Amino acid sequence: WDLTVKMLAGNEFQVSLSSSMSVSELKAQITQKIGVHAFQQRLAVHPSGVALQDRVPLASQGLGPGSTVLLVVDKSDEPLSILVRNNKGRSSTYEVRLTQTVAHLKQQVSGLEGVQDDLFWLTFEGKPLEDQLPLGEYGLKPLSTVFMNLRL
Ligand SMILES: [Os+4]
Repeated sequence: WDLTVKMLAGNEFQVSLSSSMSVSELKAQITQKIGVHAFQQRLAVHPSGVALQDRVPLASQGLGPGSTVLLVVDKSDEPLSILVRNNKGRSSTYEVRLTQTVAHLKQQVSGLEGVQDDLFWLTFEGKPLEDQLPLGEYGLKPLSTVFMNLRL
């Protein structure tokens, strides 16, 4: 549908939802417009003033065509240290930013483990990480442990 995104810091712009129309799709539109990552987006329904449900559909959330949502962007991109456990079980500390991509992390890991980046993939809390997405998308925190998986 046609949705208005009002910023407390900016002005406002429209967006269109074309499919199941979920919270993710919305953020994908925001990113399309201002280039800010999804995980850096803070959204609330206007004027109810309540944050959105990442699981609940926009429809059954008091949002539809002509509705307004409030957006505040998180700028900060301070480095933090995370752990990556290798095949043998040994973990190593990496200094990263939540805005860097999984692919970038892999390159770092690869360079440190002397293993071609294409011979393994990474996982966190059982779910694999996608090369094109930013680390912040998986809720990594200090000393979080990401696992290396050999494509053997
Ligand atoms: Os404004």
